[PDB]
This record gives sequence, C-alpha cells and structure tokens, in this order.
Amino acid sequence: DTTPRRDAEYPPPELLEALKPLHDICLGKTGVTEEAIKKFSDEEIHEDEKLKCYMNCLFHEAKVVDDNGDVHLEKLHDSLPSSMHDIAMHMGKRCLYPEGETLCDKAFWLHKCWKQSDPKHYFLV
Ligand SMILES: CC(=O)CCC=C(C)C
Repeated sequence: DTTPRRDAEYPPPELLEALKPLHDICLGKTGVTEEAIKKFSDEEIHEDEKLKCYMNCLFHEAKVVDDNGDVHLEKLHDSLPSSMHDIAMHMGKRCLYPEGETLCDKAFWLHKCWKQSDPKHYFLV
C-alpha cells in the first residue's frame, strides 16, 4: 500500500504547524511554487530545480545540518515527534549516504529515497 496517508493524525499536526513559517521563508527565498511542493508530496517524483533548493533550505532553517550544511540524520530524527520515530527510521535506513554535487542535489536525493522507501508516510510541506 503506496497511497499517501493524509488525515487529522498524520502527518503530525504539531509538526506541520512548526514547519509552516519555515515553509514561508524557504518558498520566498527560492521561488518554488506551492503546487510543485504538493505534487512531490502526494503524487509523483519530479525534477524541479527550485524545489530541490527549497528542500535544502528547509533542512538549514530547521537546524538539522552539520557545519558544511549537510543533513545530519541523527539531528533530523531527534527533531521529529516521538510518534513517527519508528516509521522515519525504517524510511531512512537505506538512505544513509546521499549522492550529489550540491547541497540542493543531496537534499533532493534524500527526499526521493525516503519517498521510494515508504510513499504512504513520506510527505513534504
Ligand atoms: C529522520 C528520517 O526521516 C531518517 C532518519 C534515518 C535514520 C535515523 C537511519
């Protein structure tokens, strides 16, 4: 079952809420559209270069990157609500080592990898 779970409990409302202002900042900086974000979240993987940098911006704004701006997966896992701890771990267990030239490339690589592993529970806002 690969259909996206979207209800009052999941994605966690408190997480969506905390991310919203970061979304406003990162959408403003990169010029990505809302539609591009929703389509990646809920339908099919697609390559939009501004979406990739939006994704990178979100990791930075969320303070889950190391000193070189790379995603620090332990910090990301700790920043998630406890209720999604196990799902996120299985979703990321074969996505440990991102490939790509730029920080935007590696951020896209991760998101794509998480979405392929568990498209029901994967989301982007
Ligand atoms: C937080 C997430 O989505 C992936 C984390 C992956 C680990 C801890 C192996």
